[PDB]
Parts: sequence; C-alpha cells; structure tokens
Amino acid sequence: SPEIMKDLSINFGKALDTCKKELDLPDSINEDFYKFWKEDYEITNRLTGCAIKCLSEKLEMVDADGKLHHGNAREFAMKHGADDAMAKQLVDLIHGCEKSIPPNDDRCMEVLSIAMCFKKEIHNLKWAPNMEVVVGEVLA
Ligand SMILES: CC/C=C\C=C/CCCCCCCCCCO
Repeated sequence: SPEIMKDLSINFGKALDTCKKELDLPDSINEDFYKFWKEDYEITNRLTGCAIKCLSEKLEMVDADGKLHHGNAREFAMKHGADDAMAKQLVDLIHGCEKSIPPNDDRCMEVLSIAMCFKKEIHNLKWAPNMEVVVGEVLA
C-alpha cells in the first residue's frame, strides 16, 4: 500500500543528513530526494546513487557480495507494517531489478539503476506514496 510505502520511505530517508555528511555530498542531490517518488522523474546523478547506497547500508540491506540482504530487507519491511507476503513481494521486486538492470561496476550507478527500476515497479502496483516522503523532515 501507499501507507506502508510512505512509512518505509520515511525510515529509509532518516539517515540522509548523516550520509551526506559521511560522503561529503553536495546539496545539489537534495532535489532528487524531494522528487524521489514523482512519477516518471528519473534520477541521473551518480552521487544521489552513492547516497541511496549509503542509506541501504545503514539499514544493513546490502549483503557481503553487494546484493540485497533479503533477511534484513524483510526485517525492515515488517517493522513498518508489511506482512510476510508484502515483505516477500518487495524483496522479489528488488531482486528482479538487480537481475534486469544494465550491469554497472560503479556501485553508485548500480544502486541508482536498481532504485529507479524499483520505483517504476512500485508505481505499476499503485503503491507509490507522495513524491517527497523519503525526505520527510530530515532536511528541515
Ligand atoms: C526497500 C525500499 C523501501 C523504501 C524506499 C526506498 C527504497 C528504494 C531503494 C531500494 C534499495 C535497492 C538497492 C539497495 C538496497 C539494498 O541492497
């Protein structure tokens, strides 16, 4: 649902300021986060990719091989309202995106591709929340 996806989004984005500090990222990536869920908006900036990658790592959603950690991704989804079924459906979308994307050895670009593919799948299911929810109040 969009309600669960909003809650996941807010919690995924809560470390954005911490990640910008760690990676010394410029404020030019902010607009990409404010528009993250805007239908048909494509994020292209690799640095935004590095931020998304950092956010995923903060939630321990990257395994030892650079792929989705399914158990921890499920833990995160369920904490914020997903049942077993939704957790598995979300994890299957991400895994499918990993398998579908143009391969890229730049992990910031790889994460950006997976995030854009996932966003499209969530729009396809009509589960997208309002465009700016990943940011919530983190940048205020
Ligand atoms: C799990 C996503 C839930 C809410 C908001 C945004 C997620 C989009 C990025 C999905 C992460 C894909 C690759 C990094 C995650 C772990 O490898």
